[PDB]
Amino acid sequence: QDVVLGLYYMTRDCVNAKGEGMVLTGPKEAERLYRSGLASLHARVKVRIT
Amino acid sequence: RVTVQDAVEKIGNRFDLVLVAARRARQMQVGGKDPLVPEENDKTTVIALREIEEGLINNQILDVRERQEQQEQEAAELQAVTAIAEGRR
Amino acid sequence: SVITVGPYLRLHQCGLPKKMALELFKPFIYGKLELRGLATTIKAAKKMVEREEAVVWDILDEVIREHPVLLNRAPTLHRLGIQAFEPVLIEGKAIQLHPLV
Amino acid sequence: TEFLKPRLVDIEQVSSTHAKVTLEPLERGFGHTLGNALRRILLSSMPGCAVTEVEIDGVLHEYSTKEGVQEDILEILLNLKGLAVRVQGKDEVILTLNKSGIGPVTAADITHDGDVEIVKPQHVICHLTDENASISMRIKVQRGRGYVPASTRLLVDACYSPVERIAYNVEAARVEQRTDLDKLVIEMETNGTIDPEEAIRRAATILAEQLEAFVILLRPVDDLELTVRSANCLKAEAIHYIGDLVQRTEVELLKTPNLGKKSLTEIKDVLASRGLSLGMRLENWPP
Amino acid sequence: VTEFLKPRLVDIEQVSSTHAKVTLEPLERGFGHTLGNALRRILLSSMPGCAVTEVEIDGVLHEYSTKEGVQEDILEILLNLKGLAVRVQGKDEVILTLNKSGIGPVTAADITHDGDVEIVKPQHVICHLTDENASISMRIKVQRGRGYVPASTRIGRLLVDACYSPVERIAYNVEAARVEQRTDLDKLVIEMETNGTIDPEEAIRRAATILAEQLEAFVDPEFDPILLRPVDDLELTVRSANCLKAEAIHYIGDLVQRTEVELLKTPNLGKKSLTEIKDVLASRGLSLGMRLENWPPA
Amino acid sequence: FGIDMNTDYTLEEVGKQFDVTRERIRQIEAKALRKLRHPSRSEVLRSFLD
Amino acid sequence: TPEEKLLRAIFGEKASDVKDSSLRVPNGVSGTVIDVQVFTRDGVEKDKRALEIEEMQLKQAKKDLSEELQILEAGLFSRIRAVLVAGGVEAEKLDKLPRD
Amino acid sequence: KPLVGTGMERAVAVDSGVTAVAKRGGVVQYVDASRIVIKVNEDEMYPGEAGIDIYNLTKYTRSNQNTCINQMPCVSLGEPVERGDVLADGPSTDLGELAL
Repeated sequence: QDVVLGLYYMTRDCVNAKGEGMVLTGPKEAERLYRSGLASLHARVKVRIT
Repeated sequence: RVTVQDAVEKIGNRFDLVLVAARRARQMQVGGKDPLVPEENDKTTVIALREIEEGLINNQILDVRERQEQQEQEAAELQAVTAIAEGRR
Repeated sequence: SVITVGPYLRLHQCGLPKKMALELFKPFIYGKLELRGLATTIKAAKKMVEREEAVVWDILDEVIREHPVLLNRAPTLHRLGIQAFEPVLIEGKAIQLHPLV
Repeated sequence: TEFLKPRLVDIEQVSSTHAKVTLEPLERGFGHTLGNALRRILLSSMPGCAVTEVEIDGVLHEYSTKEGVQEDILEILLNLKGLAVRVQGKDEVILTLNKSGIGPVTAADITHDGDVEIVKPQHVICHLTDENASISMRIKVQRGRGYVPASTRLLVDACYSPVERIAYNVEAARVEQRTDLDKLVIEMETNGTIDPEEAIRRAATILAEQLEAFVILLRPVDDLELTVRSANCLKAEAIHYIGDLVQRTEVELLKTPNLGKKSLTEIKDVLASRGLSLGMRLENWPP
Repeated sequence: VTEFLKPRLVDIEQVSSTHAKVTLEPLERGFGHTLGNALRRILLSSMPGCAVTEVEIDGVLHEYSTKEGVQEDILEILLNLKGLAVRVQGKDEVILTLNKSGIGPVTAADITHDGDVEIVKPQHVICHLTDENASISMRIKVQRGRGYVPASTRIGRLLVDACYSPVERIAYNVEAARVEQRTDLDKLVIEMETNGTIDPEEAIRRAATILAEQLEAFVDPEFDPILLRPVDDLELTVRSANCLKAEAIHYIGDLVQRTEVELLKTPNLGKKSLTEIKDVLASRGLSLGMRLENWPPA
Repeated sequence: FGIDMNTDYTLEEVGKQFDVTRERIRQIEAKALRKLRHPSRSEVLRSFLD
Repeated sequence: TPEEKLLRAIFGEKASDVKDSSLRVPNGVSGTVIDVQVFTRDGVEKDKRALEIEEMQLKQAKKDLSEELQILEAGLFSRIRAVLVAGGVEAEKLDKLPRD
Repeated sequence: KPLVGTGMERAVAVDSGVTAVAKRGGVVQYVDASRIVIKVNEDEMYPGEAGIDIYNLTKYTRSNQNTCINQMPCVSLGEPVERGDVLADGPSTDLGELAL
């Protein structure tokens, strides 16, 4: 149920017109930027995660 | 949940582990806290299980400690018990 | 009792109402109150606990520490119809169940 | 009116630069309140030094790649973001990095500046492959607040805040009678430039300093539901209210013309049923 | 090293007696929602206010009763009393008297005018007396407190669910503030809808005060128990109890220390009373002149 | 009280058993009961009534 | 039992002939007592129990008669008045003499 | 009353005798928690040979499932009511509409 609805929502493909071309600096900074601003319904961003 | 797979890994067939841990816990409540590896938390059952996880207890070793305990009961009295036996002929 | 969702619970946990726990673990609680100096005798412990006298609760927390309860729902079609959980004391009359189970 | 204020503390050091401090007692609704307030301050209003620009010799565009260097310029900037620097008293400092040889080019190879303190000297910035390769760059470090990407207006995404991640949990707290209490569990992930605790006290300091400029005796006997006889007798004895009755004693009432022992017993029962009695002194009848 | 701009109350737009708009003039961007949520959270639950907690209506014993001459039953009356908006000067408990005879609505305006007590909505209906021989006389107890404390959170006296919080609704807007200086400044506009018991400004300063006080930094069996029971547990006669209390004997431990000689020397204790006391004490394995040596521990 | 021999021996019987008069046995019975009832050590035995 | 004998003797409660069988409020329940009803065998030693309630029911019943006769009186006389006025008009005269 | 009804909620509360209705056209003489007195013949003078009607209301009665059945007066003194008009609402009913 909900859990799925959650995960599917956080990992859905998007046009990413807003959150485009983002260097993550790692999963942590990526999360910081995600919580902050300019990231909504996921984004087309490269992740530095080891 | 605490490292249960490792605990079972230390003693095959799961069930047998349950019986053993039970016996050890009965040891904890029967005589003294004693034992080893020593976190002192979460009661007798989990103290026994954590003990088994670190292979501190073990079935054979427990059986060995029991035989040594039988030797300890032999210790003391002994000559007095045999005195109680010799008086009765 | 009636069951309600318990999102904050760990998989090995369950929500157990305070009153229910108090009733279920009664002899254990008397025993513990006799071992520690909280009551002179089993009868005294009962008389005290019935009143719901304070510190009986904390004692109950000491009683269910590391202890497990079995939860069961009819119909029991497979062996997972009964499972063991570590009980967490909760306000309210409802049993709180983990969503994964 | 007083509220429950914090008591008993705990600190779970997950690592040298990652800790979990928790406040045991709080009132309901304060978990999310302080949690979100603090998360909003920490994720954007913390003061810290961060790399904002870099000038590498020979390099023009971030798409270029350098001869003798394993990683491309993008990865190098990506490493430069993680440069932890503590500067004495300045809002901008230039670091020079000259390095020739084979092997990793770490932050320890950066020219030792008197003011500038490098937290992690073993932090890898580059990797020189051949022994004829060399790098010479000028790293600009500025002081600011929050996460300010390079896309603001070479340039590097600026992470001024010393903290990488913030999390909180509300969890119902124990303690005495109240039952509906919460306890705020703050998960903090900083870079080690500044201590977690002092970072918390600093966020609290910023927040507080922002809030600086905003800181039965008169009831009739009929309510007792006595027998008609008893009520009428009491009224006949000038006893019209409970206050009148509670002043009389058993003796005096028995001295009245119409109230017997059955009735008196009844009066004692009904009065006892409401936490009242005969011979009660209220001294000052009436105001 | 850019010093921060600190918020200050700058405007109050009283849309009505119980609806206001308080705005803070200086704020940095992203601070609007923080204070907005903090303040809304404090205001909606942590505000202190007066509320009716007990009611004593004449002729009525239990709240399920209905009164001769009153349209609505007592439950509806108490339910009406929950909505009694009262502003008290400087007290944590006040008794209001309500005497009313006649035909028509019995409103809060008919409550006896007390100097301290201020009635926000005098036209607030408490009752409806139908016939002209009907009359009500009640004592409304008003107390100061916090949050929602139901009557179930424990005499012929009724209890009423307490709704202490003075604030019904809170809203906030972040809205970009003007001013040429800095340009990136906001202004927090809090739209408040309270019951009129408390003024907007002091509510804001109280929410902020509570918030600041929460942020207060980050740092780091022998003897018989029956001896400490009150004398009332002995269940003596009123006379004996009052006499003993008058002689500074408030507990059983105090009584068991006294001797017959000493007790007979008191101004109010005769042989009958002493007989009673010795009887009730002997009935529980106690007596007079009992030595417990160590009165008291702590 | 019959804790011994399962019979409630009379005061004269106990007195005869200890070679003392019935008044003496009633006296030591009374001081024993007195000791027991006293506030010290009364705990435990007490409250066991209801 | 001898232990209980000793206990009672120490505390002097004396063994009661009767045993407690009272009706108590069940667990998990509570509230306000709104009514009691008592029924006793005919010719039983009726006490204050069956007397107070009885007298109360008598008063309630009597008031139930007084109110119905009040409505009946103010219900029929207010109808015979409009009949009496028609023909033999007595405005200021009829509101003087007793209703009977 | 439900903000979204189907229009049958009046007829249900009507046909179940929980709600008290007026037999004939009239005017309300008295209103109480305990009783409602209505003086007939206001509309179409239907009542004859003694006019008025008294409706006693059920108050704090106990149902089979232990729910409390009590009626509350829905009218006011001097209000004009016609035949079949709602006088007192029963349990779980609002102004003659069904409230579950």
